[PDB]
Amino acid sequence: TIKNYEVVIKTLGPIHIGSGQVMKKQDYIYDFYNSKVYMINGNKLVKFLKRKNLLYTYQNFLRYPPKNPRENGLKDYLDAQNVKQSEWEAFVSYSEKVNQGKKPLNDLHLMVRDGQNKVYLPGSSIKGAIKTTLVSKYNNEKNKDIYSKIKVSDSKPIDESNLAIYQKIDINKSEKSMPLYRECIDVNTEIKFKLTIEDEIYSINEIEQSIQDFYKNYYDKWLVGFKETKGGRRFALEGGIPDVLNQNILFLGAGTGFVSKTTHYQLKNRKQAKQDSFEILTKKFRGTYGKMKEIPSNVPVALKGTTNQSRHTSYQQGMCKVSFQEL
Amino acid sequence: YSKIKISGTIEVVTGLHIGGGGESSMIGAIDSPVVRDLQTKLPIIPGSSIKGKMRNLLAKHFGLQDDERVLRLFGSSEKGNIQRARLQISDAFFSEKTKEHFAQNDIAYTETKFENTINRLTAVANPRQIERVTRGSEFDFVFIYNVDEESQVEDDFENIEKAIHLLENDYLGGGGTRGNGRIQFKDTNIETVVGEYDSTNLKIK
Amino acid sequence: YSKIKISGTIEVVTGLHIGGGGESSMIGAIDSPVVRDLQTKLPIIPGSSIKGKMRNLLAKHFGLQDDERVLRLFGSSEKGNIQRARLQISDAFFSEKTKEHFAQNDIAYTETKFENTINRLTAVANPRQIERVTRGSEFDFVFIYNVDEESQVEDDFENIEKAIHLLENDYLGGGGTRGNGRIQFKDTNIETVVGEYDSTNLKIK
Amino acid sequence: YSKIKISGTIEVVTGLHIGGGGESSMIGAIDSPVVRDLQTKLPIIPGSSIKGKMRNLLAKHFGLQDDERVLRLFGSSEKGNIQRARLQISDAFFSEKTKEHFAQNDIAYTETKFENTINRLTAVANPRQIERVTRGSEFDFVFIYNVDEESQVEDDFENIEKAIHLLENDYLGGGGTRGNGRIQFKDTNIETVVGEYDSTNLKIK
Amino acid sequence: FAHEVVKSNQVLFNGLTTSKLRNLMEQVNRLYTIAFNSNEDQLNEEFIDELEYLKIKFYYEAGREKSVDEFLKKTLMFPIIDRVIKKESKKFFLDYCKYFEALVAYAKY
Amino acid sequence: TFAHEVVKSNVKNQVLFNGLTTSKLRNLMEQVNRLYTIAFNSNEDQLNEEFIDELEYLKIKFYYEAGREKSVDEFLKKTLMFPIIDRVIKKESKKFFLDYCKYFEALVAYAKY
Amino acid sequence: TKVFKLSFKTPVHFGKKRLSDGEMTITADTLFSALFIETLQLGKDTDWLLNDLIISDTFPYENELYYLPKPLIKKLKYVPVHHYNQYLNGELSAEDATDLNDIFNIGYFSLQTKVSLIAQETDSSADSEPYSVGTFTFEPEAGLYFIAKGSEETLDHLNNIMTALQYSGLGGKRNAGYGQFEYEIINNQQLSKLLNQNGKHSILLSTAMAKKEEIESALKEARYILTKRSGFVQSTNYSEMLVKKSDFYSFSSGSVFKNIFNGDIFNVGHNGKHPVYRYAKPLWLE
RNA sequence: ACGAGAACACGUAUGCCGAAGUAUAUAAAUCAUCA
RNA sequence: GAUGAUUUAUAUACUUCGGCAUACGU
Repeated sequence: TIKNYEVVIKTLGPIHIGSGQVMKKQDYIYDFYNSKVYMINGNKLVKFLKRKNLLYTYQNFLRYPPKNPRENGLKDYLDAQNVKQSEWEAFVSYSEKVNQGKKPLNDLHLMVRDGQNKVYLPGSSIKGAIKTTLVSKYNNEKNKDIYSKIKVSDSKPIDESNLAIYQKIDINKSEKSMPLYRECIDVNTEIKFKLTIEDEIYSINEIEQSIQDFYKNYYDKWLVGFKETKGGRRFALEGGIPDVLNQNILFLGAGTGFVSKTTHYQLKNRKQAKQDSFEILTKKFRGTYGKMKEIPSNVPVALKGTTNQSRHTSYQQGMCKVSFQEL
Repeated sequence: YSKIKISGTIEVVTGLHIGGGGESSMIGAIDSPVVRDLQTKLPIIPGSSIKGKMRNLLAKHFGLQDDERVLRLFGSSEKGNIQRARLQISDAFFSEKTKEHFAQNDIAYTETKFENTINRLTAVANPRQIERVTRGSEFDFVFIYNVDEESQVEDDFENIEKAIHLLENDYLGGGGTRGNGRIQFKDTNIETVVGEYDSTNLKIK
Repeated sequence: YSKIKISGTIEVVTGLHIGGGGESSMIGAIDSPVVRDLQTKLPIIPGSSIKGKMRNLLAKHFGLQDDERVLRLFGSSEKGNIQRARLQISDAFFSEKTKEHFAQNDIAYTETKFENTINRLTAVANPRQIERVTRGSEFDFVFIYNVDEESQVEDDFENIEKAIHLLENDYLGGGGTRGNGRIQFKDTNIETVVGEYDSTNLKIK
Repeated sequence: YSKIKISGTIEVVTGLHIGGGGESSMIGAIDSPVVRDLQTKLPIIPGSSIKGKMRNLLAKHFGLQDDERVLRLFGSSEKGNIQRARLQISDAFFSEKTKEHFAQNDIAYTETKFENTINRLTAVANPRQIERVTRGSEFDFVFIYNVDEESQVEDDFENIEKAIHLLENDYLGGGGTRGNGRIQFKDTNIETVVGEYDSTNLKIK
Repeated sequence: FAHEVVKSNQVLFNGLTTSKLRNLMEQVNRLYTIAFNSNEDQLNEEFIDELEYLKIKFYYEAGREKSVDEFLKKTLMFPIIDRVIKKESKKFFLDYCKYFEALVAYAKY
Repeated sequence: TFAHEVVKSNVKNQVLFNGLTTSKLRNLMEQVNRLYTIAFNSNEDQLNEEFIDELEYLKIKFYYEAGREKSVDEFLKKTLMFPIIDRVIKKESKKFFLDYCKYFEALVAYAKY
Repeated sequence: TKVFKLSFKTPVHFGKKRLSDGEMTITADTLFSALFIETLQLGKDTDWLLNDLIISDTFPYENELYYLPKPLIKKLKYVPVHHYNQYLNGELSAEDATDLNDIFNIGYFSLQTKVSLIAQETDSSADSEPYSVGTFTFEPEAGLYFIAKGSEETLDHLNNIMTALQYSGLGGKRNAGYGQFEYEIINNQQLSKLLNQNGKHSILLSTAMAKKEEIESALKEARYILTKRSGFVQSTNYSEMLVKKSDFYSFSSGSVFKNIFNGDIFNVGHNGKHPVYRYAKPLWLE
């Protein structure tokens, strides 16, 4: 039984599917007066620095650090060489919008792009999220024959004007802004892909119910605990925590949360899942969880969101509305 | 006896990945490479994979042993029947048009999709570098069909139409359930190489 | 008594694979190797393979029992109806050009592309290794045709031309229906190595 | 009366198979072994094989019910002719250089070519094994020509080289039509070992 | 030569898997094929580089998890792969490949 | 073969190369991985000048991490990376670049072990 | 007195009764026929062959040591030179004979199977006719040798004839890759010593019979082996058609005679164009 | 005046048929460091 | 007020299978 579906994902919160290309401070120029970042191609930059023999001073600009060995961005060198901005188009690849939460940019994670340097939602990522919802509903990951039938296609290419950059914000006690800026698809964007189900093993109504129950447990067990932390109240009042219970909500991409990608807070009670996940994160991350003597009100401690200053609003990283239409 | 060519071009909609050979598994580099060629190291699509996918699709469309409708078109190696495979599906070669277009646009022939697998009990993930041929890549196939029986060809091609059409509504290569290998077939000219068969009325979509 | 020599090169489009013997008990390498020479340990294309393939395609082009033209070109063992094989096929070895062309830029002589056979009940995958010569390899074919009686030789060559076409439209070796063994003939010159037959007008392509 | 030793060497252009019959008859073993020494086991070409092939080629050249040249060179033991052959073809053996070269880089003296025969009624296929000598092997020919009449050598060798020429454009051994048994002549050194005949103005190749 | 070590260890090298052994075997299979491509006993400097890369991969796969580390330590894989270069003969390299293959086959049982 | 002794000579009870963590090493090596993929894409032994420019930009990455983190600095020093990069640019031969890539991955191979 | 040594570069077809069987030696009549035919090719004089030449059957040698036929005075066929000083007197153990039989192997008999395609030359639809040739392939440095007697000029004559002979060939199937050899002249002091012995008996070394007047007083006090010798006249001009030789019986090599006889060259041909000279001059090595 | 001479172990024959490098798999987790 | 820093780098499977294993002519 072959059935094809148009699935529309509406980004209620920014989503970033990374690639491991954590590009450092020396591969972009942030215009603090334009709220824009210019991303350059390394070949063009090095060819430029060789054309007028600026590579020689580049090498001793990098090593033998100019005062602070970590704040030495791309802007400091061009300031030293007095190279103006209006001539940067010969080596800049593309420019995008930046949304801080604090001032320069620390590091810019590059989201997934194909060979044509276009933006798409991976089929594997959203299929993994949908399967996370389904396994939350049933807890059957061993079954490898069920999901051989559910085919998810890669999304269509995304226009460059629809993509921005958001700073990682970790709401633990206040609206703390982390030194991680990730390239995210902007909010209020409809992205269409295909969700084919073979042999009718999973029906649309029951997968939608699985998604809704996943988010119901997600809200009731972990999220609500942030309405008492002062930073959580500030985040919710800014619009980062909408009352979207009993609704088709998925979490996609990086920085959405440990709970948003683990069925752990679904197959167990809130308290038991809390202690077990605290033990898990204590085992994994000794940097923070190893220094916590007592279990906090939440296991992932800080909720992962971001803010946009163009509207003075906040979102949380991960929310997307999923809608199905048979064809 | 006669024999005809179906000369078409498959454009990759979502990156297509077919596993390679012994390659050179570098520590931080690609783990499962695309098969590629060797005279020019360009990506290719083996005709064996195309034939396997087409035969499986046609069988599932008909059979739900062997299926005689599938046997007539993809060989029937068994004790008693033995009929030659009507379709000699060929390997799909990286077209020169895609080469020149990707060279004139600074677009890599193949992507590199850094995938993952969360294992959602500790969310530990697994880096798993993988690549696939870039979308818009064109591979030329020269499918060869054998006219064993004169008064069957149309019927065979009817199945071929489905075996082609439902293939365009289906993936190819590895990991196709996760948006890999979605392809479309274009410029699928049909011409006769051997014999004096009339293939003008034939059409593949 | 003349002896025409059809000398030329055959180029591989899709990796040609003519299987060998029992080799060894290898447990994950060379699951099915290609037939190779021994003096140079280079891939070889045995003339028996060409003769058998051309015999089959010519007899199924004429007959679709042993057809008269096919028998006269290839051989007609019979109780009392034997006529000699007027076309002694020959083995094919790497050309002088290709042997150094593939070495001056480090191009492999053979491929080892992987394969599957999965299943239709459990999908057990069950892989497979096939060794095929790299595409673009040129093999020297030095076919010899004995001029037994003069006044049909041209016609006989017409027949071989047709057979050549079928080789140019079909496969040579194992797995050729799954996109393998595709070749073309080129650089073909017709000359009488011994004898006085004027084979200048003879043309093969 | 004198004698003329036509020594020299013959190089195996492609695998040469001269059947012996009684060497192996097991299941899965070689179905057609070459003629070899019983204990030395080095493949050899019997002088009878070269003599018969040269006589057949010369008769084909001359006739196109006998021509006295061939019977004079090879013997005419008929009811009313009875002659002594002027030329004594000897058994060909591996040149020691070929032996040491093949032993150095571990090149086996013989190949074990595998074949099929299939069927036009069922296409069931059927294996076959044929033993051949390794390509590039080189043998010595010691053809002794006894000068019965003086004013014939300046003709006989012209025929002999013709029989050599036809032999270097034609197979020697079994199954030569399916490419096999192609040889070439080289290193010919015509000498006068007995008598005072001038052997410095004769050529054979 | 390889049966005793495989069958001496439910218990088989603690936690070894078929996939790990075949991942190891892929590189030596490629080296075996590329050696059969060559017609000379002496291995070229390029082949020496590929053997060094084989050692690099072998050490990495030993490092990243304990199962293959114990497997390699028990089977004297590193000394024999070093001896392959030290002796510098094609026949010894083929014997090493056959030893690795026998290890894998006995692991199948 | 140079990398084995240099890794074994600055590993003790732990600490690796005076603080070079695995994550930093793979951050350094991601550029080498992408250049390795490009080199395997190319069929010409001679390196295209664009690839030479990207190689000097890899050297610029190396200088940046050296000037930002000390441990990376002595990892690049004691392993003599920069002179080998210079030889790779000068030689203009793909096989030398592949040899350098194998040498570099040897570092992490022993670091894990 | 001289000894001729022969190394064969090809197998030989020394037959006895058919093309399917081949022996390891040719008796003195065959060797004499070869020498005669070669003298006829060279156009030399043949009187020394018919009146002054003594030759013996061909005997094997295993690369250093020579053999002679077993005197009839069990499983031995050729006794080495250094054992006649004890065997005739009767001091060779049966174990020694068994050991020699186990060790003595100058070559291997090969029944090579061939075909004739003459019928296919004209009747292209006919079939091949297969046959078998039983050849004897000699071990290397192993081969044949024989003892020849005569004057120095007769010996020089024979040396020239055999210089032609080594490229002429020996035995059957000479034109078909068999019988070609190369000879040398060397002296063994043992061969001379056995050739210079004396005794009441007389061991024979070449297939022989007496004249019609000497036959009676030759058989007294004798134990020997007598053989049928036949064949076909190998001659271009003897007759229009091939003619079988008139059957001739001869004392095989290794016989024992109380009183010696001179032997004869018997004309065993019919009223053909030329005679056929069956050699029966016995060489005694008692 | 050689149990010899004349005599191709030769002719026909595809290592070929069927089989997907495939199945499963979110580039993700952590939120802290320094003045 | 600045800054990112660690952890996994592919894992688990299948590793060829089924068929013909030479016939017919002297």
